[PDB]
Amino acid sequence: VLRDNIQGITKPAIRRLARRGGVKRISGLIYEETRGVLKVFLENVIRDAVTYTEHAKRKTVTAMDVVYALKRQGRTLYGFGG
Amino acid sequence: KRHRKVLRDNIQGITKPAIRRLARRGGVKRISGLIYEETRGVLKVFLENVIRDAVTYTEHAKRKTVTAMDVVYALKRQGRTLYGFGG
Amino acid sequence: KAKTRSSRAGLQFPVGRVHRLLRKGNYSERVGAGAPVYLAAVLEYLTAEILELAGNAARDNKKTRIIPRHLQLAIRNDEELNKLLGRVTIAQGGVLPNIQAVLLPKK
Amino acid sequence: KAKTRSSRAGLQFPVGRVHRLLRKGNYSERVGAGAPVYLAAVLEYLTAEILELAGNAARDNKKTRIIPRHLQLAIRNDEELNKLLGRVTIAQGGVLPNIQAVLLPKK
Amino acid sequence: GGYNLRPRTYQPQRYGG
Amino acid sequence: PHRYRPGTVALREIRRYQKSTELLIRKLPFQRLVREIAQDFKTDLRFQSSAVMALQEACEAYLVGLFEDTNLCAIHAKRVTIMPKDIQLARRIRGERA
Amino acid sequence: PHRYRPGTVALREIRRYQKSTELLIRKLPFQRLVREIAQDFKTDLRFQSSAVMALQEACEAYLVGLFEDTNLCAIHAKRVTIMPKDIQLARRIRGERA
Amino acid sequence: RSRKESYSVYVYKVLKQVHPDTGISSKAMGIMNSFVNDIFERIAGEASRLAHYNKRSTITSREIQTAVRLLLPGELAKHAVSEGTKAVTKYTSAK
Amino acid sequence: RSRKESYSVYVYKVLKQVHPDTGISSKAMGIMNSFVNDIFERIAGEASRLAHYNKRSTITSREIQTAVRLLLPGELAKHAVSEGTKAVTKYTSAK
DNA sequence: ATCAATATCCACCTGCAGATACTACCAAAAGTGTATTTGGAAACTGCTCCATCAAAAGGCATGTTCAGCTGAATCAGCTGAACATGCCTTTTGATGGAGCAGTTTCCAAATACACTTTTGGTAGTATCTGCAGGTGGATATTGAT
DNA sequence: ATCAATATCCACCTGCAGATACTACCAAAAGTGTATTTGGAAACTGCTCCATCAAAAGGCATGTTCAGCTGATTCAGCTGAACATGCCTTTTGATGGAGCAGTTTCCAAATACACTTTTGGTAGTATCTGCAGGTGGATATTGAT
Ligand SMILES: [Mg+2]
Repeated sequence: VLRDNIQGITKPAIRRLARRGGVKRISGLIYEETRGVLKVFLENVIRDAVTYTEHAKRKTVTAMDVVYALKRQGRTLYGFGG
Repeated sequence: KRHRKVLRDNIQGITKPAIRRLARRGGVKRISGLIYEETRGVLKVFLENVIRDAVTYTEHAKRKTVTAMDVVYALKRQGRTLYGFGG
Repeated sequence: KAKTRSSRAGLQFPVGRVHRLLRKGNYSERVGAGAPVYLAAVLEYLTAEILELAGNAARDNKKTRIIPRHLQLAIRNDEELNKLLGRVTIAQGGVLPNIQAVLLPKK
Repeated sequence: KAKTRSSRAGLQFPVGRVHRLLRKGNYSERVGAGAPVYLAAVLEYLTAEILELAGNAARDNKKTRIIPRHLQLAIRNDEELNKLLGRVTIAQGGVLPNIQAVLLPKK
Repeated sequence: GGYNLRPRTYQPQRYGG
Repeated sequence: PHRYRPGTVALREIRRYQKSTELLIRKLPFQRLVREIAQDFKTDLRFQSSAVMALQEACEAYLVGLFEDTNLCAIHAKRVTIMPKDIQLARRIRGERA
Repeated sequence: PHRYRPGTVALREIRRYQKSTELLIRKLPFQRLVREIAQDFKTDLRFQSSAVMALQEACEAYLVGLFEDTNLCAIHAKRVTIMPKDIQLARRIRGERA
Repeated sequence: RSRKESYSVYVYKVLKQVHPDTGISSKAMGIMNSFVNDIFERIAGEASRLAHYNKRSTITSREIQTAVRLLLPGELAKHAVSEGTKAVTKYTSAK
Repeated sequence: RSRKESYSVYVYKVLKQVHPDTGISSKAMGIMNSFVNDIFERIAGEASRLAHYNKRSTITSREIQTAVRLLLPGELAKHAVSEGTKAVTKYTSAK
């Protein structure tokens, strides 16, 4: 019973994120739209992270690769170093 | 000496028609009568923020003249980077 | 015979370390004597301000240990901290309770 | 037999200048011989991409001299230049002609 | 403690409360 | 036989999930989705455990904020239901595209 | 006497101003405004003429940008008239305000 | 087995002066580390830019001050500047 | 009359390579100057940091290159990286 | 689908503003080509901590029943667009006055630097305890009637 | 209203995960003593920014008028919220080795210096020219009818 890794980000999970955002009612088209936005987020960040990895001649993405990436994408994260 | 004429209410010199033209460039077709006051507030806040930082750079230089470079550094800090005045 | 530039300046924060981090950072060729004292003060101050209000928020949850969630409640409840940290995510900080009025049930 | 590094490298863009600006801008302790050459090339590649597209706006608007408006039409009409410069204001550039559909008349 | 903390702290005015 | 009315459980979840801080996506689905997306940039890649979590923390924060701005765009059009067009408008004004 | 219907000159003006690049605020009022605000921060201040023009260029580019975002907000609400709630929703989603 | 510096020791000392019967989780202490490093980078960065604009070789107390003025909002800036002149007062008055 | 230096002379050379019969207003040259200085800082900055992030003290053509991959989008990165690899390789093999 | 008011288009036709292009020219900068320094890639290796893989556990896919939300149609009130009319204030382009940026030269503080002496902060470790579950029972909230 | 189903709330309990505390070892901060670098203080420019004023287009203010937009009202149909189950996916906890990072070693590369040479800036001068701003006249657009 195989499926896409993105669909792994389930309707109920996406509903919970919305609720933390204070959303009362959600159109059924939201779940595909959200998956689209998430994929782009992760694409943009992981790409920068990996670029840091390659730079440091490593084969393992570190927490700092991600924190440095988040910084330059304007999503500065606190509590994983830096 | 002469001392400067008192500067008051100069915001009101951003006339209804100067704001209509800005909206027009913005692609706006119809404009509520409340928009002009709202726009003057938004512009005063914007100028204050930029001039505060430009003047900070002037004071820290120990000058009495606000340079185009002071404004350009103020706009860079503010994430409103401007091309065509140096730097 | 030795006395830490911090203990001199009246600070729990390491004037020494700050001075070295300013050198090994390529901010400038040279570094004035006071700059690390100043800079260290400012970081201490701002730490106190957050740890103060985080303290206060931990106290309201009947809690003695400050957690991420306490730092988040202190920062987003303060107009100036919340602006300074406008583009900062506190991991494990969650959000401020906020339900738009029109989403409330009628009776 | 004085050769510029520019000339050694096959560049209009001044490799000396770029070497110096990396020196005086306290980006690092030391600067590799490659760095200024690679930077001067990139800078030159990008200024060429803009001037090509602005040159074409210039000719399209029946003109011979590139003015800021021509730089704006070039940058805003190229998806990639527009992203590189999405938080940049071009003095005397104006905006792209663009009216939202619903604002146009009739049925 | 022995820090010159801010006397009053105001909340930010959120759009939509 | 007793049944809660449309949007009463919704408010509850809202109050519940605005009180908590737990990540709200299941770890493994997400770990898989990271390695996938990452495979496309460099193969044979390993991920510190803290790397993956740093990403999930950031990603979930992002989406929750987007839902807040999305919700305000829904409420602005005199609705209470978020729709693509709300997500789309929030991203447009934020400068994430168009 | 022959009237254009409401909207026809508005669209004429959108086409005209979107075609040009001249500043739309009168030079002198704007210069006074700059002087007042700066004075209120620091007395005895003077300005290179280029500093004032750099501010004017920055202010008009900002206000034009905000009107694009504002108009998207009116249209999202199925209106074609921008109101203050539109400017405020735009500045909230730009993260220029809480 | 090499030394991994942080600010934790100094965060904890300020915690105690300010809330002597209050603790602080690993995960919260992480966040205060991030915080200090971030404002360190912002203030040091603007100070660097200031020195560069005025063609100066040196970041002094003055650059830090001006940076703090540009970077901290309203009250935070005023209090940060007082705490900051104070510590530089105390340190110039130490034999 | 203290020599204030720019990138004009070079911007013009390149103008003349791509559009041999085209001029550039001094404002439009003003803008191209701002543009070069801007992308210069962004790349040097990302490079500075990248070096720091790796306890290195040298900015090499290897740091510039990653800076370019981070800062420029897809195709401008691709081409930018070519022209720079070419220019370097050449400069090295022209000694 | 005709017509007329009035806006727009485009091709001519100027006079500079601003561009281009000489100088000659020099001053600062870039380059040259040894003298000295050292940072980083190289190779080795140990020991985390990362990937995998097999029992333990609740979260999610599912399809049904309908509450109430969205958006369509309609309409009336009144807000905002157009425009005509009257004229204030901005634009423009001079002149004179001086305030103040911007330079360039002595240095006495101020900070870097090289070397030594000291200890504060880190990493194991070794204890201590805040509080996240869990239970029990009272009360509030919500929705049926 | 009443009546019950379910959610929510507070008090107490208690095992251990996750704190606080403790120790010896050493990297890195401080101390001393020369070794350089700088950033005002004084003292002058010329540059340019303030000021003030005269004349005239040019845009601004204000009042009238009504087209059509906003937003209140009503209503039907569809679209998401809710909810009851078990199975499938995740979560949990227990081993092999990739590869991070620790570290020393020596050379290719980068710095430091002080020469020599050339570039790129500017001031000055002229020298040219693209285009802004104007003016008809032919052509397009809009709104009445
Ligand atoms: Mg005033």
